[PDB]
Amino acid sequence: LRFGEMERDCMIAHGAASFLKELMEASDAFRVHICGICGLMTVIAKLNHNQFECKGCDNKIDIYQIHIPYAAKLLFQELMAMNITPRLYTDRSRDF
Amino acid sequence: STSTFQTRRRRLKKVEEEENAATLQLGQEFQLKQINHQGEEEELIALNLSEARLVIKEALVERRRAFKRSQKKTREKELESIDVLLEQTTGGNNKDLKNTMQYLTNFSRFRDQETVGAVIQLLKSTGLHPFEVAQLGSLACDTADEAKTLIPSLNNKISDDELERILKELSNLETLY
Amino acid sequence: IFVYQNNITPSAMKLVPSIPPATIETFNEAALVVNITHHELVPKHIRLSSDEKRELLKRYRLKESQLPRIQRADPVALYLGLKRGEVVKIIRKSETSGRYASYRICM
Amino acid sequence: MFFIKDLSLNITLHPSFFGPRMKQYLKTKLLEEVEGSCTGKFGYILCVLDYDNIDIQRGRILPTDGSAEFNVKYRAVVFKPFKGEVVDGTVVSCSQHGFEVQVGPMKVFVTKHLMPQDLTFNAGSNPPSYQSSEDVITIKSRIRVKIEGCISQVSSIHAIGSIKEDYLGAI
Amino acid sequence: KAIPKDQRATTPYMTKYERARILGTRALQISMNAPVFVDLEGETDPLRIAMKELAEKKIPLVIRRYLPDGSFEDWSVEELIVDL
Repeated sequence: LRFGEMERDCMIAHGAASFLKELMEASDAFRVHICGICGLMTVIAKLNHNQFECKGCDNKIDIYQIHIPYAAKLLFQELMAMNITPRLYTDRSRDF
Repeated sequence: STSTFQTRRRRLKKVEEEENAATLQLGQEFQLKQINHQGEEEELIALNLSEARLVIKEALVERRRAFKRSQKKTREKELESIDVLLEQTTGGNNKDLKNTMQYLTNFSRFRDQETVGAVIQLLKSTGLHPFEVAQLGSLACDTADEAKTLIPSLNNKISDDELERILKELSNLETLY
Repeated sequence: IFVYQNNITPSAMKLVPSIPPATIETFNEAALVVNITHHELVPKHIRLSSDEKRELLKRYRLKESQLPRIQRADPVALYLGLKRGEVVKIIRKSETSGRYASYRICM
Repeated sequence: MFFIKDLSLNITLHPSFFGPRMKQYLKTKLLEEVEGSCTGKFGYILCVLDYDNIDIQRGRILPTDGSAEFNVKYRAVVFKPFKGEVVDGTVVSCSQHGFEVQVGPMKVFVTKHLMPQDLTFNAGSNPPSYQSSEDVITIKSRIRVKIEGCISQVSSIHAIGSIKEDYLGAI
Repeated sequence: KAIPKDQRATTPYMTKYERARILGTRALQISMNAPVFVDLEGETDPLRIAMKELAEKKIPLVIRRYLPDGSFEDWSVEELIVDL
């Protein structure tokens, strides 16, 4: 089925970042992990022994889970490969 | 890792990483013009031993305190008095800190946050760079040579005479034992 | 602050941004006959110290760009003379809760 | 030489601990994955200062699981030696190839041949040592070394230093 | 980034979306032969057992609350108050 412009425009509205990248429940939808430090997909989630890590920004404690449209994940990964960093943060610090 | 106050826009070609030496050229992460969290500029932070001993102590202590605000619901003498402060507010696997407190407390040269205070109020009139205004504070020195040699970054930034008065007033303030 | 009558010469105006820091502004008589800030609608604004600002962000964990903006030419922005970056606190009345605090950064 | 650098870290918190005293847990985990760490770019993270006013900011919730991520902005006392730095410490080990002095949390080693000449090495000593005309260096003896070169490794930092210059030797 | 269990700032109460999802999620597991931490007063419908585990606050889960900037806060079904 289709998840086009309009259905995207709503997910952006909803502010449902991850689901977009993954509009969602009926198309993409994907569950990725992040570092609460460096907002990337780096994280090495072993959903079993709960181990989580993220060497580099080195973590194990501060880690999130977000739902985003796979396409979006890919949007990001593709960006990173072009050396650009898309940071995913779960809290607003800039106010307003 | 533990990120560091400035995002140096790395454009693919990461090559130039200079030498580390007493030419006062320290890793990019230690220029004298670094950035504070508030978003301001601030001189580097040069700690001379026995000044560090106090700052580490200071927190390790005010830690024990706020570590109980929530539980309601003479040389050798300091070796014991600290091991405790640790076995209380330390990771207990910070064998590094243990070893840093010994060293930091054995080779220290001041016991009064008042004595160390003058040390600072003194050298900080030089215009000298922080790494010097540190090596000077934690290194014994009788002659300008023992100094201007074990701290070559000085060589021309100060007359032998002056650097010598300061050295005089150092061993004068140098708390006893 | 300079007050022109019918207008200024386009040869003239291009001489204000030539002596920094110092700043200058230009106002036509006809636009200052009535204080726009006295109008039933326009609520009162307030300049925020480069301190009060660096705080507004830290308390809402906001990035500068995620903040509601006001025009560099916006009438009230001129009445107070904002500068690209200066934030304003807009305090108005509300039928949902007497007073509502809002902010407008500049662009 | 010891420093007080302004750092920051990222901790991913499982929803589980989204308790009443979360702030508490964070800080605590800050201190587990920091105090005693080691990098070539920061040196030795020895102690987190001002435990109290640690800035947590608002953390964002990731997007597949509920784990949230906060950028913990702190400040601590670091220490990373350099080539050409003069520091003195306590000797620890001493063998045919030299002795290793311990400057703080780190361990600087001195090559037999990086020392002077008139100083030989006595193996038949107990404890092991290095003898001279008038100087005697062994286990507990205090020395002052000049760090000639540094080498970062895993969770530590070693380095070679000399005592062949002037105003260098025991104290 | 994470946030200490102190300095916590969210709502002490469980959001409908949360509770809604907890029960669901929990059902799902219970329905999958996961272990049940309450005595079944004879119940046999997962979402119904889930409603039970949730009233004796015996559900081993944690709701991670991401914030707009990425940081999160972690609360336990235990803590969170359930008005609704």
